[PDB]
Amino acid sequence: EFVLTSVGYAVGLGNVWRFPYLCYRNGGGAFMFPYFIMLIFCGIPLFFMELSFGQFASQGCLGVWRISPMFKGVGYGMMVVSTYIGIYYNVVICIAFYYFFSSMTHVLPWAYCNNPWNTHDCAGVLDHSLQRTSPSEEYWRLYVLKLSDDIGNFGEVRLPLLGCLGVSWLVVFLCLIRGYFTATFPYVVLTILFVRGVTLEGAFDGIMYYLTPQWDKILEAKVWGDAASQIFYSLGCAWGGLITMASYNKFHNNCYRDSVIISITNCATSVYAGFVIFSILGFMANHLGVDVSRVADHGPGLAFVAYPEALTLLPISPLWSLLFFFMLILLGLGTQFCLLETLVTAIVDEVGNEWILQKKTYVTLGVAVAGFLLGIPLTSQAGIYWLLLMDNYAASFSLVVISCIMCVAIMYIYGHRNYFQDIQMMLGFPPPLFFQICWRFVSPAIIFFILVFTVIQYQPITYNHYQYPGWAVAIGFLMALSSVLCIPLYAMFRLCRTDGDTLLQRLKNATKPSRDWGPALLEHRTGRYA
Ligand SMILES: C[C@@H](Oc1ccc(S(C)(=O)=O)cc1C(=O)N1C[C@@H]2C[C@]2(c2cc(C(F)(F)F)on2)C1)C(F)(F)F
Ligand SMILES: CC(C)CCC[C@@H](C)[C@H]1CC[C@H]2[C@@H]3CC=C4C[C@@H](O)CC[C@]4(C)[C@H]3CC[C@]12C
Ligand SMILES: CC(C)CCC[C@@H](C)[C@H]1CC[C@H]2[C@@H]3CC=C4C[C@@H](O)CC[C@]4(C)[C@H]3CC[C@]12C
Ligand SMILES: CC(C)CCC[C@@H](C)[C@H]1CC[C@H]2[C@@H]3CC=C4C[C@@H](O)CC[C@]4(C)[C@H]3CC[C@]12C
Ligand SMILES: [Cl-]
Ligand code: NA
Ligand code: NA
Repeated sequence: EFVLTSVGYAVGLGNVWRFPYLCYRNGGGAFMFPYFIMLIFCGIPLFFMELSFGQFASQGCLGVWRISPMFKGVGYGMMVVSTYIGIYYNVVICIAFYYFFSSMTHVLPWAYCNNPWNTHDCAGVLDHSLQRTSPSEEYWRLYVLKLSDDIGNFGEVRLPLLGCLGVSWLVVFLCLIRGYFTATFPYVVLTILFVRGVTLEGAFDGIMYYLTPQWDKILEAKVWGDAASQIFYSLGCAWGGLITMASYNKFHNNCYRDSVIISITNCATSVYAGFVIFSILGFMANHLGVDVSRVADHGPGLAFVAYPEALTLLPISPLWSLLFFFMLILLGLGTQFCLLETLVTAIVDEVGNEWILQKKTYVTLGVAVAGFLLGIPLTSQAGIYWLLLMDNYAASFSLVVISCIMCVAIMYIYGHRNYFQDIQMMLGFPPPLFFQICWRFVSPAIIFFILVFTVIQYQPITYNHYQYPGWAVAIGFLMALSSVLCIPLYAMFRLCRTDGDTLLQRLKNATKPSRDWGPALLEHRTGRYA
């Protein structure tokens, strides 16, 4: 609450790197209305539910499911999703390392078109064919990446990217064993890049495209599904680490205010970063003689094309570039540290024995080595196709499905009356009537309708937006299904060893709360728990 809401909880790579390119891909102004609609009704209530559920019983992601032991497969589905994110999230950081190390010059290498790697259609604003190209993304596409023409063309492994990835993983690991620039500063740099960028010629045309709604695309379930993914990704829902660090709070803590403040601050930061990004696109379209809708590419590297071009127009550009990329590195490292600490704690707690928890260093070393080896294919000539595949399939809508299943399990299996009496124990008042309504009828129905209309409107041979081959779509579907299949598969395991009779009483004996469910203190087990 105005202390940690700005040093973190709102600022990260999910606000300055993912939201701009998702918004640009999905239309720009046609993405804003579903974004706000699904923020108000479909993820402010769920953030509060997750925080209260974590804080009530002081348990992590696994072990909080004593409310209904049969549904423990929801906890394992968040570790599978977090494992996918933890692999490719540290490849975005190693790209920031590459730009940070390449800014230690007297002229920025992406400022002119006289470099040996530039084509004949380069066009800059400092110092023929069709569709003239800015110098900023030729550096990203022909020098940094050396992109190939297909996902099946592996090519050669890029040595500088591999070195930066190794450095990033070593830095992350060295802090797990032993252990300004947060709040204010991430906003000062953004304000500097925003004041310089609304004065340019053509910036207004990129702002109107960013805000003007398009009413012909509100009947598509794809846009609504993509808007739901970003809300849950940035807020941290269904990651698993939100419950773990909510369990350290005091019993009589006001998590309602914290949830509201954090949600609003995160939304404001995302929108402000979008304002910063979309002003540059208008200027690029103006001086390149193209339209704003087609000036750039709908890939995950929009932030590495627009941001370095803005820094080139500022006085003493290298000094600003160094600070910007150092800030990006720190922002990524904080989230990576949080995620890996949560994952290691969850792993050690489940396996816990006498040998384990005394060798926690070796588990941390094994996790870091395993995660470094899986990122090697993402540093080759076809590494951006794999990064886009794991960002659109592995963790896009599985988070929404898992959160919806958790909400349905808490309200309709445990009971809404019991949970409403539980919240009143922590706070002094019952939950607001708006939150009670947007917990039993609104959010589940909205998510259900989006999911149902996604598969009915499917099979157009068009929702495959990047023209991936046949096997890539199958691999993506396997990645997306490996996290939501942990929910029915664990239930089958639990139901095959629960003492009982034919499957009418075994269902009832497995969904009952455990004997040790409730507040985790003797002085707070008052009422229905004494
Ligand atoms: C829950 C995940 O956290 C984040 C998820 C996304 C972003 S993003 C897309 O905006 O870059 C930032 C954080 C993040 O770093 N957070 C730090 C701290 C866990 C988080 C948090 C903790 C709480 C609290 F209020 F419960 F304390 O509120 N937010 C969010 C995880 F912990 F697993 F990493
Ligand atoms: C041990 C876990 C935690 C992380 C692993 C860190 C190791 C594997 C890292 C640390 C620094 C890294 C090296 C740093 C620099 C280079 C130079 C580059 O031209 C080839 C890759 C290479 C040689 C990296 C390969 C892997 C490396 C040795
Ligand atoms: C088994 C029950 C409990 C859950 C339902 C699983 C199915 C129906 C859901 C869960 C996650 C969903 C997928 C998540 C992400 C994407 C990426 C998008 O580009 C195409 C649709 C696709 C592939 C979704 C289609 C349907 C999906 C596979
Ligand atoms: C596959 C993913 C999306 C999970 C699907 C579960 C959700 C979306 C479904 C399955 C069971 C359904 C609920 C079953 C019972 C009720 C009670 C009724 O008074 C209001 C509707 C409501 C609340 C339904 C709404 C949608 C629902 C919650
Ligand atoms: Cl966001
Ligand atoms: Na957050
Ligand atoms: Na952060």
